[PDB]
Amino acid sequence: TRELDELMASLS
Amino acid sequence: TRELDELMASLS
Amino acid sequence: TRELDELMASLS
Amino acid sequence: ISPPPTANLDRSNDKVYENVTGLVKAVIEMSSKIQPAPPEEYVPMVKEVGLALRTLLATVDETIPLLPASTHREIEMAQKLLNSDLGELINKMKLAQQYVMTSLQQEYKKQMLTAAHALAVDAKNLLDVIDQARLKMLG
Amino acid sequence: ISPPPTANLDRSNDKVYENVTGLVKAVIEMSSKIQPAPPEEYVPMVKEVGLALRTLLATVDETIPLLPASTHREIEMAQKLLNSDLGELINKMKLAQQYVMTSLQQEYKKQMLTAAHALAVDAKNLLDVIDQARLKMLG
Amino acid sequence: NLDRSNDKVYENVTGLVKAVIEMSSKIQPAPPEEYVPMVKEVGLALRTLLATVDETIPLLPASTHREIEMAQKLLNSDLGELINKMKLAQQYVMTSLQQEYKKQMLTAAHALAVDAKNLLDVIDQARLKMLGQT
Repeated sequence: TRELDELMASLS
Repeated sequence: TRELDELMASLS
Repeated sequence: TRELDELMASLS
Repeated sequence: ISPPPTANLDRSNDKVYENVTGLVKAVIEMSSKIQPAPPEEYVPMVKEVGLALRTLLATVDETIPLLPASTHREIEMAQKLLNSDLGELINKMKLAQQYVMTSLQQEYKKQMLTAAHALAVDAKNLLDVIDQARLKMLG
Repeated sequence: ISPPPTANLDRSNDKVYENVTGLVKAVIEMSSKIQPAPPEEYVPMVKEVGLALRTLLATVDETIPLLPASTHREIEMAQKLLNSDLGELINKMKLAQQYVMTSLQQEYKKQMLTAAHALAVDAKNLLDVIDQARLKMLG
Repeated sequence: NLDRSNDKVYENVTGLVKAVIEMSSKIQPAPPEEYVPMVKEVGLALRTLLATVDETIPLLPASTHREIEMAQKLLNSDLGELINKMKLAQQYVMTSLQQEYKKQMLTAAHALAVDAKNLLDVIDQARLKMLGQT
C-alpha cells in the first residue's frame, strides 16, 4: 500500500 | 510567381 | 526531444 | 477467458467479491461519464477508482493469510498487476491534463478508458485466482 | 484504418517515409523475437525502437518548415503522441525487467507488444498527415 | 502550384526584384545623391535574401546544395558589378560619359534580378524534390 499511496499522493 | 512575373516582365 | 532523451538515457 | 465465478462458494461474506464489484463499478462510473467533463471533474473520478482499488487490495491482504501457502504467489502477482494497471490509468490522466482543449485531450481520454477497462478485467481475474485458491483448499 | 500511402508523391527522396519504415521494422523485429527473449535481449530491442523514433522525430522537425504553417499544429501534435507511445513502451519494458523470474514477465511482454504496436500505427498516421501536408504545399 | 504564403525566399526575391526595379525606373533623371541610396537598398535586399537562402539549404537534398551555392555566388558577383558601374557613374557625373555608365548600371541591376529569379527557380525545384512531387 506504500506504492499505492505513492499513487494516491500523485493525485494530491 | 505570376505576380513576380509581372515584375520580371517590367525589365523585359 | 530533451524529454525524449531523458528516456533515451534511461536505456543507457 | 474465465467462466462465471464458481457457484460452489458462498458470497454472503465475501468482501473480495464485493470489493471487486466495487472497483469494477467505480471504473464504469468513469467509463460512461468522463468523455464530457474537464480536469476539474475526472481527476477525482480517478481518485475514486484509486480508492476502490486501495480497498480491494486491502481486503485481499486480509484474505491471503488464510489460503494455502502454495497459492499466495499467483495472488500476490495478480495484485501487482492491478497496481500497474492503475499506474497506466494515472499516466493517461496526467497527460490528458497537460493537454486540455487540444486534439490530444480527446486522445489521452480514449487511453484513460483503455487503461481503466484493463484494471477491471484484471480485478475480475484476481477474483478468479483466489476462487481457484479457495477451491484448492477445499479439495 | 487508413489507405496505403498516396501514390501521388515520389518516395525516393522521402526520409519521413524511410524513417517510418525503419521504425515499423524495428517494432516488427522486437515483436517477433520477444516471447523467448531475456532482459539482456529485449532491452536493446526497445533501445532500437527508441533510436528509430528519435531519428524519425528529428527528420519531421526538419520538414515542418517546408510545409504550410497551417499544418504545423496537427504535425506537432502527432509528434507528441509518438513520444508518449514510446513512453508507455518503456514503462512496460521496465516492468517486464523487474518481473523477470516471475509469471508477470510474459504479461508485461504482451503489454510491450501492445505499446510498440500503438507506436507503429501512430508513426504511420504521422506519415499520412505529413503527406496530406505536402500535397497542400504542392497545391 | 507552390503556396507562397510563407515562402520567405520567394518573398525576398520579390523584394530584391522590386528594388532593382525602383532603381531602374528612377535612374536616368537621378543625381548620385539619389541613386547611391537606391543601390544601397538593392544591397540590403540581396543580403536579406542570401541570409534566408542560407537557412533554407539545410532542409534541402544535399544533392542540390552546390547548384544553390553557385547561384548564391553569382548574385554577390552581380552586386559587385553593379556597385562598380555605380561608382563609375558617380565619377563621371555631368560628363559625356554619364549616360553610358547608368546604362551599364541598368544592365548590372537587370542581370542581378534575372539571377535572383533563377535562384528562386533552383530553390523551388529542390523543394519539389523534398516535398516529393511526381
